[PDB]
Amino acid sequence: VAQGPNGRALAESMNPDLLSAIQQHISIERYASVTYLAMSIWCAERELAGFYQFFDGEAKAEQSHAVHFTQYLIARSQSNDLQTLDAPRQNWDSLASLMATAFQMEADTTSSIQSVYALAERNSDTRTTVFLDPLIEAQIQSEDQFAYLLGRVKFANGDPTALLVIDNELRAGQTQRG
Amino acid sequence: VAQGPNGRALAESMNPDLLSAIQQHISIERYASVTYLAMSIWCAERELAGFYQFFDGEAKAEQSHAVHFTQYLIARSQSNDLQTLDAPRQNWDSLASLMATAFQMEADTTSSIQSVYALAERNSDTRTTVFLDPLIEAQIQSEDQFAYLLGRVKFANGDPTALLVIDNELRAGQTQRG
Amino acid sequence: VAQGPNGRALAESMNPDLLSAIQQHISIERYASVTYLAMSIWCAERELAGFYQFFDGEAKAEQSHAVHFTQYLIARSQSNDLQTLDAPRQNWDSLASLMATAFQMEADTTSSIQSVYALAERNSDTRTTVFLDPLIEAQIQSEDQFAYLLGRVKFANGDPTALLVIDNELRAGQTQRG
Amino acid sequence: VAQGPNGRALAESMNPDLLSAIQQHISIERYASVTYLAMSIWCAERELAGFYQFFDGEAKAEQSHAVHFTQYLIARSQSNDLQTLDAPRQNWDSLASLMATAFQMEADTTSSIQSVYALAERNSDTRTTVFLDPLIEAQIQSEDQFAYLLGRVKFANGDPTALLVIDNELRAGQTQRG
Ligand SMILES: [Cl-]
Ligand SMILES: [Cl-]
Ligand SMILES: [Cl-]
Ligand SMILES: [Cl-]
Ligand code: NA
Ligand code: NA
Ligand code: NA
Ligand code: NA
Ligand code: NA
Ligand code: NA
Ligand code: NA
Ligand code: NA
Repeated sequence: VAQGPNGRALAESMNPDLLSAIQQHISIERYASVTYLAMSIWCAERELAGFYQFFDGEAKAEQSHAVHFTQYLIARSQSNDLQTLDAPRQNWDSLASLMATAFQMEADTTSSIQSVYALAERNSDTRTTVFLDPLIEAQIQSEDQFAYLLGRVKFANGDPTALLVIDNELRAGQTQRG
Repeated sequence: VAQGPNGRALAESMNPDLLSAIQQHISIERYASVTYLAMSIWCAERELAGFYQFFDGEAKAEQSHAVHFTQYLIARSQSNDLQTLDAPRQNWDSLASLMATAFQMEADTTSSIQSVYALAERNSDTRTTVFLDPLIEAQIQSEDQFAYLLGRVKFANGDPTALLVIDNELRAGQTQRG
Repeated sequence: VAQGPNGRALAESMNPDLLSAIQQHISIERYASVTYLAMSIWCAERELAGFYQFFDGEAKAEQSHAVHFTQYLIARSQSNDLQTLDAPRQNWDSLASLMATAFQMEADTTSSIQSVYALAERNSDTRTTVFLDPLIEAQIQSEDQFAYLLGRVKFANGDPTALLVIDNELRAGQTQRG
Repeated sequence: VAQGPNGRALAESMNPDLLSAIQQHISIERYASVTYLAMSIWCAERELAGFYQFFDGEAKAEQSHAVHFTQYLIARSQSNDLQTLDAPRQNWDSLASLMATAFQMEADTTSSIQSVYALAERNSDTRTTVFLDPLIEAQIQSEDQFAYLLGRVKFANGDPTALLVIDNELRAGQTQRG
């Protein structure tokens, strides 16, 4: 029985390029987390309490997603490498602009997973593609959700009354098409 | 065992300037109470039932805060001096104007507590600073709440539909960012 | 009514040096969070499942403490500034060494709060000292807890059997003197 | 409607090399089952009751996994071919040695699934890759579990006291990092 790079018994070696890609993806999700925190703060500063609560929950969820990846590296007997985290964007001219950045961030998170997925396919790492499959499924749902929230905010067309209605929807947990 | 100015056994004498400041602060909170009553009446006159219910509750709460201070003077064996109460402001041109006065009143209530706090610090009255600490904490929460209500009303920008939505939030007890 | 730097109604202006200190302290707690995450990973890599679970919970708690501070700045109508986050330490020669770093991190977190506290005292910001008081209380409890865990691990003197016993204590939630 | 090799209606023909690989994999899991039975006996002979209970359960689980594969061949209208089963290994010099064989067996079971998976990919048999995906996921979890048990036993470094503690963990069902 061989020992893996993190010292645990090694079921199968992992290509170092794939390992680097997973460590980088963990940073992408940690950065999404602090971005959603920044977005929750921006909404709280404008009394958009429902949007604040929504993004506060998204920040915690994104952090949990990042930790899920750290656990996979542990399970594969690979080293983790927690990286420097850039400061998030913190200023937006409107809720519609913020929601566009949020949608883009979710899509970019999926693109990162897709990049890791293609690398695992090139390396015939079926543990990793299997591990990623449900995370891609979750990303489909999150993209659908964030397209819904962005589209609904854009429909409001900057009207405060409509944005207050949507804010209350979010406070109630009405955050998807259902 | 010495007797305090109100006749009870005296644990520690209080500086007369600090006593005067506490008696004056009791008047500040009694005045906030009747101001919130006046604000509840103004809202009821315009069918803003949720704002009316909110300010009716705030008036009762502010009175309770004033009585809490009268109990502290009793506990310190100091005399109370319930003072003449000015008539409140009763006319506003808009809900946004009323909410600005409400926020100012809360901030001014905190400033009064801060004034008493600094006097107790100068007199090394640690009973009084300890007594005031949780009241300052409550003031932080109330300032955050009234900034939320004022900011949300200003976001409405005088639109009746948005103000009706916010009114219903208040009727439901949705009065903070949460 | 004046508007604060984050745009909300302003109850009382805050000294920019104190604001900078609070923003820096938020970074200190975010850094403690990712450090505890790194520590949980190190323990998981060595099958110390109870220590892994403990530090995983501490990472989430420290993040919550950081967000509590962001909410205070919102309440004071001050801007948040979420900063770049350094990479955590990730390598230790022993559990005793890791636990010493953990204790040091908790003590350093308290020192940061103490620094902010003294600045607020110099600026007579009683809202901020009142806000910090319960956080200092929590820090006392955490220092007592981490001295307990470090002391118990040092008592084990590197014996695997004793460290396995302590690991199981932590898995069961037995993490304090009680 | 065509009839498959086992006589049932045939949804889609299967490549004979892939069929042979699945039949061989069923033997691999049946062999893992009797190996875990042998391991449970070895532990019972040394009064390691928790390890005995653990491996007794693993033997039954591995058999269930093998039968799950026989059901898939039935569903694909393919013939099963239950093969001669070699005698398991039955002697180990230590618990650490046994646990290393156990980890190796789990990793080798995954390698067999990976071999079948690559053959299905080469034959564009998407039913089979979909069928195998959750089994690979389970293998990730089992490899993580057996690395945990092996690593914890190695940490004990042959000390009876530590091995008795771990034995009791296993009796209680504490068999993973959690
Ligand atoms: Cl907008
Ligand atoms: Cl208005
Ligand atoms: Cl140690
Ligand atoms: Cl051994
Ligand atoms: Na990387
Ligand atoms: Na795939
Ligand atoms: Na007076
Ligand atoms: Na004090
Ligand atoms: Na700073
Ligand atoms: Na103080
Ligand atoms: Na075969
Ligand atoms: Na596939």
